[PDB]
Amino acid sequence: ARIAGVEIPRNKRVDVALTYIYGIGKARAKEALEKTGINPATRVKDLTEAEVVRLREYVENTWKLEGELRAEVAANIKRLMDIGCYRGLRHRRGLPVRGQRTRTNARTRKGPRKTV
Amino acid sequence: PRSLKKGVFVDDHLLEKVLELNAKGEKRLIKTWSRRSTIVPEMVGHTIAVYNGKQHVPVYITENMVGHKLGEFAPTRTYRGHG
Amino acid sequence: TMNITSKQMEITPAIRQHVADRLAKLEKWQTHLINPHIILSKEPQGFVADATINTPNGVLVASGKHEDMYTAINELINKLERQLNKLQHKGEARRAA
Amino acid sequence: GKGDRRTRRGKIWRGTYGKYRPR
Amino acid sequence: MKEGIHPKLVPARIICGCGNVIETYSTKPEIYVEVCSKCHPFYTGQQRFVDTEGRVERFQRRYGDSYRK
Amino acid sequence: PLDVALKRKYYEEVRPELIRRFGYQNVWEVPRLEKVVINQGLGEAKEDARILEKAAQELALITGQKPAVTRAKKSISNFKLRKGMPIGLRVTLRRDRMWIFLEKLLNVALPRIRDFRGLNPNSFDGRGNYNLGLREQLIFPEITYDMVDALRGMDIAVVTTAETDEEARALLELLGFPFRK
RNA sequence: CGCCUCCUAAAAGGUAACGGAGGCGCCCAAAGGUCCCCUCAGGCGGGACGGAAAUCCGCCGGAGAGCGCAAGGGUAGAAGG
RNA sequence: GGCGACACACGUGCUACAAUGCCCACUACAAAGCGAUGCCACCCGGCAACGGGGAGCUAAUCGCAAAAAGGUGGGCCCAGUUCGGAUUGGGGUCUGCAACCCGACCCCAUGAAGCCGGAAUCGCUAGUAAUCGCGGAUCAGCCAUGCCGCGGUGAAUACG
Ligand SMILES: [Mg+2]
Ligand SMILES: [Mg+2]
Ligand SMILES: [Mg+2]
Ligand SMILES: [Mg+2]
Ligand SMILES: [Mg+2]
Ligand SMILES: [Mg+2]
Ligand SMILES: [Mg+2]
Ligand SMILES: [Mg+2]
Ligand SMILES: [Mg+2]
Ligand SMILES: [Mg+2]
Ligand SMILES: [Mg+2]
Ligand SMILES: [Mg+2]
Ligand SMILES: [Mg+2]
Ligand SMILES: [Mg+2]
Ligand SMILES: [Mg+2]
Ligand SMILES: [Mg+2]
Ligand SMILES: [Mg+2]
Ligand SMILES: [Mg+2]
Ligand SMILES: [Mg+2]
Ligand SMILES: [Mg+2]
Ligand SMILES: [Mg+2]
Ligand SMILES: [Mg+2]
Ligand SMILES: [Mg+2]
Ligand SMILES: [Mg+2]
Ligand SMILES: [Mg+2]
Ligand SMILES: [Mg+2]
Ligand SMILES: [Mg+2]
Ligand SMILES: [Mg+2]
Ligand SMILES: [Mg+2]
Ligand SMILES: [Mg+2]
Ligand SMILES: [Mg+2]
Ligand SMILES: [Mg+2]
Ligand SMILES: [Mg+2]
Ligand SMILES: [Mg+2]
Ligand SMILES: [Mg+2]
Ligand SMILES: [Mg+2]
Ligand SMILES: [Mg+2]
Ligand SMILES: [Mg+2]
Ligand SMILES: [Mg+2]
Ligand SMILES: [Mg+2]
Ligand SMILES: [Mg+2]
Ligand SMILES: [Mg+2]
Ligand SMILES: [Mg+2]
Ligand SMILES: [Mg+2]
Ligand SMILES: [Mg+2]
Ligand SMILES: [Mg+2]
Ligand SMILES: [Mg+2]
Ligand SMILES: [Zn+2]
Repeated sequence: ARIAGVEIPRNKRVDVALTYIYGIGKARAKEALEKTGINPATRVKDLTEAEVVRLREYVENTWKLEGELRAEVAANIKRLMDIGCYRGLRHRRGLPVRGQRTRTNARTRKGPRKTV
Repeated sequence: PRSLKKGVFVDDHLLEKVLELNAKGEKRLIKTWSRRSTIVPEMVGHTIAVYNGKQHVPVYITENMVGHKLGEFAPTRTYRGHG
Repeated sequence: TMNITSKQMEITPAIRQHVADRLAKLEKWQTHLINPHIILSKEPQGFVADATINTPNGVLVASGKHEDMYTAINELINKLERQLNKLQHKGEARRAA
Repeated sequence: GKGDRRTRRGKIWRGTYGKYRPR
Repeated sequence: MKEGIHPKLVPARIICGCGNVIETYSTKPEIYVEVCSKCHPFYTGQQRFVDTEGRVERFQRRYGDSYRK
Repeated sequence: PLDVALKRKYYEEVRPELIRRFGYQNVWEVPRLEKVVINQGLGEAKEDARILEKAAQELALITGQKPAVTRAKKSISNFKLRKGMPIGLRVTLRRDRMWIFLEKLLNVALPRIRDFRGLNPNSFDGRGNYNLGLREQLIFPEITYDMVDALRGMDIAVVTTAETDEEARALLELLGFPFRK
């Protein structure tokens, strides 16, 4: 459980492996290795222990990540479901939130088909 | 959402009643057909009846619900599932 | 599955269920009834029951008419049965020579 | 593919520009 | 203690990322860890790693005030 | 015995603060540690690949002490449980090994826990003992991602001569146990 | 329809009815001999997955557990592990 | 306010499930159109959507404009992945009196199903099918993946 709590894949490049963390995409992969000056092509198996703790430190003190990011996203959805706004109700039903039609599709939010 | 460069929209006719109540030592139940109007902190604590197309829905306004619109609190479609 | 359209009329779930129970007579032939579709409508002289159904061996298309709507439904079934029994047995006719 | 906004190929599809498709 | 069944405890150095060094006992003579109690945010006061936020919401927004009175 | 930092911290710092805060009239009255009992209730090694020895080699690395098999009291249909089956590992830690394990527990293991918030303040016996449970075993410094296959936790019983929760709360916190509330 | 346990059976033993209730026709190479060690069920509190009940810790708990199988007697100062 | 609802069911489509592929950087080759509260060169601010400057064009002149596939080089290494881009959180832009129901777009993060599809069924005979992009009408904006056109690359097969 190295950085940042996720044992990021070795064998792959550092810019890729960082994306296997909740809160770090491609955009923040380009960012973290620019501040700490690491070749984004170097594999995680070849990080020098200084490079690791350098890359670990900036990553964790700058952005909210894994556990704490999950709590906030939930807490935001929770309060939307608590003030009782329209986006809140759709979370209280599992129904979509961004105005999409529900007469057909919407199977990502609904789940696989419920036969009658 | 609405451009930050412009203002926080309130219909100004609904907004007049908010400040006239704040001064007088509010409040009284405000009937409005303004779903498009933003909640603004001057409104916190009041209760405003919002028209959903059929009825004016009395909604009490709290600290947490300020960035929203009044329509988000008076839903327009009655629905209780199928079956 | 099976769909039922009531064109310019209103019908109850009971009547829709009657149609599904009557279409079940076609299950006799033990062939696949693929997206059967019943259209119900009213002319000035009575009701019109339309139907389109595809099976592994062809399509069934028939139209029933009558003053009484349940009878128009039954006339539709009778025409649909004779079409299905034809699709299922016509190929048998020329086994010899 | 074309449905991916965060790529050039997705921006060509939508008909827009951005960080992943500059002008 | 019975013999031949127990891993021998030896003097051991644990190394955290924050240069912390721990001179304890273990069955590995030298160990590396990513975090220790000398730098963990729950331990080291209210070290709010990233979000020393406050909330920041809700009236916090304040853009702006120009609506009339 | 050995010179270990947690033990030295108990005698030099903790005992005086305890006598202070409670006014003990006898040196033997002040709370102390009796033992730490670790228990992997594996149970997923019922009639399954009962080579839990993988875990035994893990606790023995964690404790320095070869654990002992616990076996089923009775048979249980719904658990697929026949009387006498091997369904756990209990290792009892006293004296120096106890101190060494707690030293790493407080300094290293607990900080590694996912989204750590501190120990449960209400998990006290009612009579002055504490119990915490863990989910993974990569929490401990001796277990590395390489050598471990499946994820298995444990129960940890911290036994104490204090007669009350309050005194045992005082002893543990002063030793460095982090508490959320 | 023979055999075992309880009751009927009238506080020794015995005592009948097509009286009231249950069991046997096996089993165990240890479930046998001896030496050494150990002590239950259950209640409450505490403990990742873990639940009424898996395993762990503490407190109370003389025997209500256990003793291959019926019932009875016996039994931890062991016949139980 | 609704026409945008959502236990379900069918029709038409878009994007895919990857290596004859995906991504990045650089570099070519069209046609038909549209454009004076319109099309906007070029400059500056912002990662960007866009915003502030501001030249040209009643337009074979000026502009939308870059065509994309392709070509060069580099990354990826067969994994639910640098495949896929759904869903949701947060932050912005713009039109508009007003984006809650119910707009498009940008940015960070999230990164679903899907490993080529049962019964059944559609299209296409040559610059066609397939695949690639461009334009227009409607239009403040836009739910257009639709429609009407335009060119690029460019097959397979027909005994009967
Ligand atoms: Mg990630
Ligand atoms: Mg929509
Ligand atoms: Mg909708
Ligand atoms: Mg129907
Ligand atoms: Mg009807
Ligand atoms: Mg007709
Ligand atoms: Mg008949
Ligand atoms: Mg992609
Ligand atoms: Mg010896
Ligand atoms: Mg002493
Ligand atoms: Mg307690
Ligand atoms: Mg105690
Ligand atoms: Mg570890
Ligand atoms: Mg005899
Ligand atoms: Mg007797
Ligand atoms: Mg008697
Ligand atoms: Mg007698
Ligand atoms: Mg006698
Ligand atoms: Mg008899
Ligand atoms: Mg019998
Ligand atoms: Mg034996
Ligand atoms: Mg007990
Ligand atoms: Mg319990
Ligand atoms: Mg539990
Ligand atoms: Mg339990
Ligand atoms: Mg008994
Ligand atoms: Mg029995
Ligand atoms: Mg409307
Ligand atoms: Mg419509
Ligand atoms: Mg239906
Ligand atoms: Mg379907
Ligand atoms: Mg479409
Ligand atoms: Mg389709
Ligand atoms: Mg397609
Ligand atoms: Mg136009
Ligand atoms: Mg995935
Ligand atoms: Mg799958
Ligand atoms: Mg991906
Ligand atoms: Mg959002
Ligand atoms: Mg809207
Ligand atoms: Mg594959
Ligand atoms: Mg394909
Ligand atoms: Mg077929
Ligand atoms: Mg032809
Ligand atoms: Mg393609
Ligand atoms: Mg186009
Ligand atoms: Mg338009
Ligand atoms: Zn540290």
